[PDB]
Amino acid sequence: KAKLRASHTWNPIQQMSINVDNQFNYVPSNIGGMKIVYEKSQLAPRKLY
Amino acid sequence: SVLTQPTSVSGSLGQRVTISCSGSTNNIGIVGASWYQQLPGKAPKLLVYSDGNRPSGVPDRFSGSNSGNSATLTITGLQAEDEADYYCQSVDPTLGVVVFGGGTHLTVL
Amino acid sequence: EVQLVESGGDLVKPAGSLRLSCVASGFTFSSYGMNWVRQAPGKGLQWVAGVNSGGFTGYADAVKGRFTISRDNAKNTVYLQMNSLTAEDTAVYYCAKDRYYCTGDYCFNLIAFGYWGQGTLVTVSS
Amino acid sequence: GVGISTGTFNNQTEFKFLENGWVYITANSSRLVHLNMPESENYRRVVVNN
Amino acid sequence: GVGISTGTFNNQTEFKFLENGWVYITANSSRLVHLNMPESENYRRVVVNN
Repeated sequence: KAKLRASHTWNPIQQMSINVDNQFNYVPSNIGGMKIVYEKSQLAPRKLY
Repeated sequence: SVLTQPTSVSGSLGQRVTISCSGSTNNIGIVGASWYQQLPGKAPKLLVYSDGNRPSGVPDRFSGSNSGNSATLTITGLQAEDEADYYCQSVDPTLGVVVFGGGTHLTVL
Repeated sequence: EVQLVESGGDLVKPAGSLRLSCVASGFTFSSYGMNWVRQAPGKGLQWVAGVNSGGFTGYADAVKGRFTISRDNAKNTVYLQMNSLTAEDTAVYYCAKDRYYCTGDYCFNLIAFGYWGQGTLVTVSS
Repeated sequence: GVGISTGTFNNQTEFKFLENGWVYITANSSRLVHLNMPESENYRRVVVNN
Repeated sequence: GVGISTGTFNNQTEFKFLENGWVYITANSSRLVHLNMPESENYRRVVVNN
């Protein structure tokens, strides 16, 4: 069970995205090669105090 | 794979100059040559693309063509600005190796 | 306008190693490949290596087993790592940009350098 | 029986949305598992000392 | 009245989630608007020719 986040600030926050650098970490190779790369989890900030 | 160029070529002011680069079906027969200009001790400058186009600001004096395994660079209305060294560049698609020519020195009379 | 600046030249022993760096600006760095082309003193231009957007590299047969090239698109920088140098490697190395937009594994089928840097000198001697 | 399948392969992920901004994430995973018979049928007490 | 305010300033965006993965987005916007009196009370018919 997960809770959908809410925007609390004017600025946008960090998000995980596919870019030209990491494009081919998420698709197979010509001979079927596959990999799964590590992804971060706590991208958005929250105020401690 | 290596490209072949004549060591030097000579022309007189106002005449037409031709520089020839020879390759193979593997390099120039698929991707035509691209021509570069190098003043003594300076970084090279691109003159004519593989398709005959020129970078912005290059005079129409410079032109190129491709026939079979050989390419040529034609300089028309030779001026004093053209005394330099010229190179032909092509890429081998079979091997994935970029190939330059040996270079040719241009003498203006 | 596109501008490139190199660095890293030095004198090393006939069996040492060295690393060079270029900094670029003025264009979509991730869209175009960057290449290392060298010129021995008094000789013609020679290609060394090239790297594309996703980290894919190509090396000439003269350096394929020794050298390594890398990028950092977040810093618009390209590096070349040379190992087991020999005297013949002595040359001024030029950093250049491709005219054509290629990103992934299937580059090196059409290359044409359209902008150039200033060059850095590599000397291999005792 | 011998020729009747006893289950279905499912490796989907479902995001069922609920009230008040809660999502019921149901992750299904299905694998084919290859098992060999053990080197021995007996339990062993093994000491490692490098 | 002269000294009674007639409204409240609100500039919040509320994401209210509904059944079946739908979100009710309510954008609230509040501004202070400065209005000068017009140059002339009259309607003008003006032609531009550059």
